[PDB]
Amino acid sequence: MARRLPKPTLQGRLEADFPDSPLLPKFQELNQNNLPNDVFREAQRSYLVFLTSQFCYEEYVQRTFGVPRRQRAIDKR
Amino acid sequence: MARRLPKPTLQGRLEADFPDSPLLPKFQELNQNNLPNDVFREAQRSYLVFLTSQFCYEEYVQRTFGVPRRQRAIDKR
Amino acid sequence: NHMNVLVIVDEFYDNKYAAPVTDIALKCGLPTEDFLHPSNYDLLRLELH
Amino acid sequence: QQVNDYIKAKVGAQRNGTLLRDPRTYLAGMTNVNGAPGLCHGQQATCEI
Repeated sequence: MARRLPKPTLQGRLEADFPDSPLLPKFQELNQNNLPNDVFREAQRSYLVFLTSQFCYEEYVQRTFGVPRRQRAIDKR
Repeated sequence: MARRLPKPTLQGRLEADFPDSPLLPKFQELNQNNLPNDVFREAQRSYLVFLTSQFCYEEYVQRTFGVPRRQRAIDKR
Repeated sequence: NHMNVLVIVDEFYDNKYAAPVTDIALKCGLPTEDFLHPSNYDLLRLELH
Repeated sequence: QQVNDYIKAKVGAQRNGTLLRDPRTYLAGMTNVNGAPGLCHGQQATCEI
């Protein structure tokens, strides 16, 4: 009994509206075989969502530990 | 059996970071020879704290007296 | 025998199951009208002076 | 039984005295009075609630 909420208003074909991003290699692994176009577009939207969030958290991890305390004493004279 | 508190988070092996610091000539005098290595690093961290504290107290004592008569009498003349 | 308070506090609060209460801590719990009622005689037996 | 004993102790101190019946060694034998060493007012009136 899903009967979910209607989806939020969003722009179609974001993947092509921007030329390139390193998420796209992993992103192209998805392919549409059985399902119709629209359902596949929805699932692909969600997967691009997942990839963006992946990169966001991977970036936050770098930012938490990205202070080469050693480059401060070395690089300063 | 006296059980001490945990040691605080500290960046290990600071001696490798800062060379030619004027305390290092004296610091080199300490000898690990007998002890295991983590006990050596712990005790040498303590000894480095001690040496820096001695230097800071001597520098403050040099900083204590102020407004010297002879220096001002020569500089403004 | 030892000086350090670390092990004293630790070994006291390490595994404390039962927590008993002193009596003068109990007396200050009750108000006067409840204190004098003869359902609290265990304290009255020890307020002689 | 623990909470029952605690209640019976606190409520008017039914145990060890100040009670109307005498639960001790009745063995379904008889019913007796308890307490009242000396009364200086009169026949105690039963107040019900």
